[PDB]
Amino acid sequence: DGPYQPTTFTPPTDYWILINSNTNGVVYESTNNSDFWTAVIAVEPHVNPVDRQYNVFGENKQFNVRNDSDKWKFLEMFRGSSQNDFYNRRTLTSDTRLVGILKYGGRIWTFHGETPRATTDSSNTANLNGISITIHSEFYIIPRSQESKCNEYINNG
Repeated sequence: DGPYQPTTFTPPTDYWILINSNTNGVVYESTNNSDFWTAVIAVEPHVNPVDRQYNVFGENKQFNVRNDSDKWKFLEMFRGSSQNDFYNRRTLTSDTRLVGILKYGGRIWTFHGETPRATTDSSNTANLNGISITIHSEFYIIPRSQESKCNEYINNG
């Protein structure tokens, strides 16, 4: 199901959005503008610590990023309110360059840790239905029931 072109939309619940990251910089921005902000930054293999400027949620933010590994690093930058600083809540370390997000059961699910054993983690929100996403790369959509397939793709391509 896809690829779909980069766009902004409100994901329906119960579908994995699988994003084929094709450059460094911002992969997706997701917010409900109340208690949930996540931006994922892609950091290429083998770069020293650098202060890079990223356009996240309509603001230029300076993030210190680094990657000493042969894999891409997809940093989840999270804040729980509009006036809080972003922090690197989770990282996905990946040779596949695939990033996943799911709305299900009052929660946002993503993949974190290091391929080929990246696993799902959940963030709670009081407004799941209000979460929309701006996706910067081509993406695919997999039904939650096919998560076994989604895990496979995240971890093996």
